[PDB]
Amino acid sequence: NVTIKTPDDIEKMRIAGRLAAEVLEMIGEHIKPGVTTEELDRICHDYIVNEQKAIPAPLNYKGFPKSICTSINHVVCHGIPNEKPLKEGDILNVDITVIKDGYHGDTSKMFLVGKTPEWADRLCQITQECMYKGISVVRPGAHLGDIGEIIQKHAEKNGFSVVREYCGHGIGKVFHEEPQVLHYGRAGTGIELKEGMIFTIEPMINQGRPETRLLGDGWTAITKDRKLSAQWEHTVLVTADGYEILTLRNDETFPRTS
Amino acid sequence: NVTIKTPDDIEKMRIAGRLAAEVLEMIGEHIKPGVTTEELDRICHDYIVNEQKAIPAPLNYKGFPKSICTSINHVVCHGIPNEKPLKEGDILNVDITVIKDGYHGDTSKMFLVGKTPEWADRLCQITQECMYKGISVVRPGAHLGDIGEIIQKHAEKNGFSVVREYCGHGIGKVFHEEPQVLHYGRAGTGIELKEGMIFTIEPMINQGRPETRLLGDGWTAITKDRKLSAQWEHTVLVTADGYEILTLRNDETFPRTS
Amino acid sequence: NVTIKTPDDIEKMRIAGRLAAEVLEMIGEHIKPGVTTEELDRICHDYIVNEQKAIPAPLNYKGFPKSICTSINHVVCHGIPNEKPLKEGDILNVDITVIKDGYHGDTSKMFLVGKTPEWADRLCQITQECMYKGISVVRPGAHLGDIGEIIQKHAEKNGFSVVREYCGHGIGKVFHEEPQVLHYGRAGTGIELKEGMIFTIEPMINQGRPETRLLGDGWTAITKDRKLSAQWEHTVLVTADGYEILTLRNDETFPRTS
Amino acid sequence: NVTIKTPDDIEKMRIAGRLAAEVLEMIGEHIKPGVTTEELDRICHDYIVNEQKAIPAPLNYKGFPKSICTSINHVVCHGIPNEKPLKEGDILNVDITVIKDGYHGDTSKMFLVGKTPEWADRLCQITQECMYKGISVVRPGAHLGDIGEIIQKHAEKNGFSVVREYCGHGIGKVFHEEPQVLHYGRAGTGIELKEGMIFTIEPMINQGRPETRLLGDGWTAITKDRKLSAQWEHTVLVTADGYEILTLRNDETFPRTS
Ligand SMILES: [Mn+2]
Ligand SMILES: [Mn+2]
Ligand SMILES: [Mn+2]
Ligand SMILES: [Mn+2]
Ligand SMILES: [Mn+2]
Ligand SMILES: [Mn+2]
Ligand SMILES: [Mn+2]
Ligand SMILES: [Mn+2]
Ligand SMILES: [Mn+2]
Ligand SMILES: [Mn+2]
Ligand SMILES: [Mn+2]
Ligand SMILES: [Mn+2]
Ligand SMILES: [Mn+2]
Ligand SMILES: [Mn+2]
Repeated sequence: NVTIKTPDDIEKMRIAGRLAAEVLEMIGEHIKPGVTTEELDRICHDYIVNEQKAIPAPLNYKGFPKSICTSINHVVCHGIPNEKPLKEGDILNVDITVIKDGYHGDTSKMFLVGKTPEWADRLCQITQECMYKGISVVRPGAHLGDIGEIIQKHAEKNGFSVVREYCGHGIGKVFHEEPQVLHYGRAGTGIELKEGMIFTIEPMINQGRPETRLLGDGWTAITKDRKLSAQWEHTVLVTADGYEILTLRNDETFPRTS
Repeated sequence: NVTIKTPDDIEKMRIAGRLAAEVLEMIGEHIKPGVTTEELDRICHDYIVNEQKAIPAPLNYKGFPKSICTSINHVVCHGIPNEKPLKEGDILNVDITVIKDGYHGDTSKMFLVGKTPEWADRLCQITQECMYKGISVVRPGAHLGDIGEIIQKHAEKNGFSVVREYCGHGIGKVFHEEPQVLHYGRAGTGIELKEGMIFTIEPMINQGRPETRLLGDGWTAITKDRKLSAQWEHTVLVTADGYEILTLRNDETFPRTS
Repeated sequence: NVTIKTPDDIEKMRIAGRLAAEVLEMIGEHIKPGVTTEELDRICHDYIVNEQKAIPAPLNYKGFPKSICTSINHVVCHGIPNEKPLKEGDILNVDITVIKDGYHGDTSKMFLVGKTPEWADRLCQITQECMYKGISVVRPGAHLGDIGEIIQKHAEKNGFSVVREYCGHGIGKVFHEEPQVLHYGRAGTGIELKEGMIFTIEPMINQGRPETRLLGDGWTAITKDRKLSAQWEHTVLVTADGYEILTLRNDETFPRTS
Repeated sequence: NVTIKTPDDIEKMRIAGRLAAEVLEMIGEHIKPGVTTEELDRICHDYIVNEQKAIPAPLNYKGFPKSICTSINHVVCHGIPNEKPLKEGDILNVDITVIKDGYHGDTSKMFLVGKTPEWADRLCQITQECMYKGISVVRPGAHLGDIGEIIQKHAEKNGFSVVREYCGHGIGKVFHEEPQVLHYGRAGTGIELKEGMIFTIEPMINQGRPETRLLGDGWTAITKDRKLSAQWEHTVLVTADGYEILTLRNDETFPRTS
């Protein structure tokens, strides 16, 4: 079973989505060479807890030890904030999930630290475009495989591959619910969407091969071939006749709704 | 098979669309109780031929006897201008198509004649929204049934029904061409939209039931239940990033392109 | 693969279906206690061949020796018209298929012969209802298992069983093509329905248990428990919108389309 | 406008009328269950051509492919003789027109094939009575309407209906001339009868509703409700005193003249 949110649920999911988005709008100005990922963690934690009157969902979730994930360069996802400083040339994913009165909002973005290689800007830009294209096919009657196909085409046309062993997910009063949202596949397949469903689209897109590999800490996934990997995430509501992005930021120019 | 207009074709279509739009903006000022529909036909005729240096496409088209269509209240489409005066409380569709140097521009709008009942107003408002929604899903890679579903869902959800046996149409150097644009249907179905296609979105939406009957004159369609019917129409080009409304008027707030 | 009928095909399937419906409307007036099924076969054959200028598809089809099927009481399907007279109390299915210019129309109905017992009437009523419900979910993007599921649940919730080893079928210029249309199963399974597909929905529903067995003659299927079995069949087109019952009789009050 | 026949025309119309009568007197012997309408056709053709030295007027007349019309049961008129055997219980109309030296005689009667139901014998009788009453109001100064009214009043008192789409006709050296003789209407309407006019009275009376439909062959008209229809016809001269029935048979008791 996949849950269908009620209009009061939906109203609380917007509040949580907007706060998650705000963490990312806030954090931007602290992102520069020499800031450590655990300093970023601490800043986002304090903001969420003290200013938004909310809770960071990753903290202690299945043992995860921090409030945010910070994934740099060849790391695909789930990087643990630590004492390493950011370096000129790094690309950085900051993945935020906020819980507000029980409702979750989940989003992430890429940051380019200083002078980055040019393959890297474009990897980040195309990955963001993939997410947006997945979002744009969302409507009642669409199938989950439409999201995957349109993401996969756009990645592969640009010489990149789609990560297969991590995916998006339903979200609500629970952080991870059904369905699993694959970022590759075949249009018209998988389950059919319905108004009131909420789920994330969070493609991870690699510069080389798609395979990944888990590090010692059991969290941090990296690209097997050690090339770069980028991710962007939004929380998406299926509306009556399209989509609403619950986690849209004010820097973004993509439409909040269809 | 569906033509693909060239850059020069498109510019000529842009000119024809603007001209068709200007007929509607011009005629608005002559619409009031007491004026006859044949008088409005005359005024549109002379504006088209003598001022625009264009041709009224409907005139003698498969025997049609006038230069415009004028549909009042329960008449669904293709009403024939005549000696009957417009009455306080009527709703009037004026449907225009202009040929300029061989290129067609097709558009219609509703006019409220003097003081109108609120159920009439609501009909005209929902039909316009249906049309705008239909236009908003237009981009390369959309399908035709996306237009049909969004229109039908919006109408039916608000208590109205969609006319089934009349539809929009490809348009260019010919008045009526492939494809048929159904105002009902299921998204993802039908042909796939490509840049440079041009067709009309022209939903006819009824107050009660969808059924129509053709009167003796072989032209004038009415609602079978004799309840009200409204229509709005625009000529639409698929662009690289979405849509351009070639028949947009000055009095509209809905945007020209994506 | 499943054939998609062109619009011309469809117009010809509409003709064939009206003709098949008309046989059923005609033959109703000859059904009463005392008349043999042979005589009804003869009357149906004559009407089809001499008045409709059409052909009865069952005649000689895989050896079948008559023009219509006549299935009485515990007979589930494919009964052979014979010299036995109908008796008061009987329920009778007449299953017609007409070929008009190569195109097929397939439909059946239950007749109550004279005074029938109440449980026989209830069986016939629930079978018709099941057929209508099966038809009601037909539209583009539906799945074949949706038809099955809704028939099965209505039958079973009302105390009856669904016959499993006979099913509906694609039909057009051939009598029996893909897909197989099972009258039991699960929503969302099976092939997706598309505009232009045509197939029968013809559930056989039993008073008691679902199992059948085939008599010596190679054709006549009966209930294993010798209780009553009913069937109703229509030919159904998938339209842009939903469904169109090509075999609708003017005695029916269920809507021709959705 | 209508022609007046000369005394000499008249004497040649008597000859043709008598010969048409004699075809009907001859053919009764051969009417029994199992004989085909085409054999009756063939027998009539040969008698007319070889024994009467005349011509069967229906042959190749506007494409009609036989020498006589044979209408059975729910066939209203213009049945084409074919391979189908007459069946006991059938009512048959045999309609004859003989051309003798350029002059036409046109008449038909009902036959009962073997044992026949009571309702049917009665339709045939009442229809005969309607014709005779129709004949009985014929004199100079009578109006055509008189003929229609009195046939219609008798039909309707008996629960039967008059066919409106076919009618009697002037007849002479041409098969069909002015006027149209309607078998329904209001007394004192229509043109005024004058001595020397010759026309047919040929009422088709249906057991149920009046409406007809045409079978695919473009000739064979049946009752739309499929109920019985009967017809009888004579060719009638207007005289000094009243009427003369040119096609009276020797088995008939009604007076030849007024
Ligand atoms: Mn996340
Ligand atoms: Mn997530
Ligand atoms: Mn990375
Ligand atoms: Mn109207
Ligand atoms: Mn128009
Ligand atoms: Mn496509
Ligand atoms: Mn148009
Ligand atoms: Mn069948
Ligand atoms: Mn599906
Ligand atoms: Mn069948
Ligand atoms: Mn049975
Ligand atoms: Mn008859
Ligand atoms: Mn005749
Ligand atoms: Mn005649």
